[PDB]
Amino acid sequence: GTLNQLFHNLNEIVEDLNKNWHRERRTLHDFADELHQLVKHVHHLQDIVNQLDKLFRDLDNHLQRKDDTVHHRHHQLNKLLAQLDNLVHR
Amino acid sequence: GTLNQLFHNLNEIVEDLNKNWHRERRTLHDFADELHQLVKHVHHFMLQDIVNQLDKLFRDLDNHLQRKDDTVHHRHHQLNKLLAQLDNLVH
Repeated sequence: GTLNQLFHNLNEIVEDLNKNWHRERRTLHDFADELHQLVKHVHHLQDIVNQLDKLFRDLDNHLQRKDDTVHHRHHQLNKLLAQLDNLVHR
Repeated sequence: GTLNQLFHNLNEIVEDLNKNWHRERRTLHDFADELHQLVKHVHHFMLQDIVNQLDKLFRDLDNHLQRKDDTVHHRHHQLNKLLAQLDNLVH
């Protein structure tokens, strides 16, 4: 029974982790895209336009790097769940 | 046993989650500081559509980071309890 309760709980937490990243990724991409707009609205003030670019690039870097980190943790978490699943239904 | 390796593996995953939450928090807070930097300078210099847009972005970012701290707190606590239960069951 306990093992099943661990599987169930962890299963929810894993799902919650992946849904929150789906959400955050969207939120930060829109954020990125609005910086990107702003760069064009400016260019259409030399310190400023350059700062917007940098920020756009920082955030892009972060999203790419987090995406890779999330991919890797999700895979490890799914393998763990599989093992748990097998153990409870054994 | 294989529950002991389950525990070991989940421990490292949660440790890496915690470590990446701290780094993520620092990166985006530094980003917010830089964005704030930009807003006030643009607002000094000042057509005005650009100010409103930047100021909106800053408030959206700040909102996000507050919510993120809350969600992380809850998630961290969920994972600690589960690990404890796992740890106990391994003994």
